[PDB]
Amino acid sequence: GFTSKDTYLSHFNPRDYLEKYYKFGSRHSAESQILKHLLKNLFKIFCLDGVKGDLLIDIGSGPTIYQLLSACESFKEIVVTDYSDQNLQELEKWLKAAPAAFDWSPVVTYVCDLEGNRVKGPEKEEKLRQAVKQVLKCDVTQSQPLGAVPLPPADCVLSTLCLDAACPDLPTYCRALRNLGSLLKPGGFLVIMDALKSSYYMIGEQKFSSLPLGREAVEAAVKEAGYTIEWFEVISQSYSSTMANNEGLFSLVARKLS
Ligand SMILES: Nc1ncnc2c1ncn2[C@@H]1O[C@H](CSCC[C@H](N)C(=O)O)[C@@H](O)[C@H]1O
Ligand SMILES: NC1=NCCc2ccccc21
Repeated sequence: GFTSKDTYLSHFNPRDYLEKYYKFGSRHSAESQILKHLLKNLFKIFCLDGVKGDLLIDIGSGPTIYQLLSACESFKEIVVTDYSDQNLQELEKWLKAAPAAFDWSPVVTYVCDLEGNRVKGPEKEEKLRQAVKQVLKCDVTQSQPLGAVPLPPADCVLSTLCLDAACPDLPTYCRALRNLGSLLKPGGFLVIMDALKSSYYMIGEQKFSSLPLGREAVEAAVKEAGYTIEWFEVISQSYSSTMANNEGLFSLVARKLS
């Protein structure tokens, strides 16, 4: 009763996802209100709080880079990961500054604004491109998410809008949190942002299953998985009716218990 893993390889259109959720158009859409809030939290986590280190692993990056714009100010290296090779190719297109890459300029500008206008768009983009060295395949459902590929234990593991889409049930969800912890150094940071109580999301006519969790189930799973929560925020803002049936989104910062 849940989207098969292999559907992500074939039917998740990276460009269409970017057009539908991250175009950041002139009209005050629900998608843009969500994106602005996620950016505020990411700015607060990486620039205001002490979330820093040599390595940050982004889990289930999809074709997006918005979740890394503040992070590149605090981590020497950022490793981007996704189950879809098609998604990693779209990421790589932006990373190499190709002309057919997605235009992130209204999002890049917004981040520079948030950060105190210390830098401009081109300088911001360059710091991120220099931070990303590895573009890897990952599967959160596996005990070794990065498979046979080795990495030093991360200082931080970030995952935006991935676990609800990747986990068919609550046992898999708690298991995936434990699997992300195996990529984390003891006492390392876990940053998760996702939808609340969503049973699906859409990319045009293409439907994708989502695990509908309430904030209590998310908190319980993080505790069961061996983390300690530092903060937890719920926003009431949901996606447009045509996109998903969520009841807001959550953001949390936790630490791996040694
Ligand atoms: N088992 C799995 N392991 C890892 N990534 C998975 C996965 N199942 C789905 N995904 C990925 O999870 C993503 C959900 S969309 C979220 C994309 C991006 N992080 C953002 O914030 O918009 C897709 O890129 C999909 O390919
Ligand atoms: N992974 C997602 N990407 C787009 C928005 C969304 C809404 C609800 C559940 C999942 C998602």
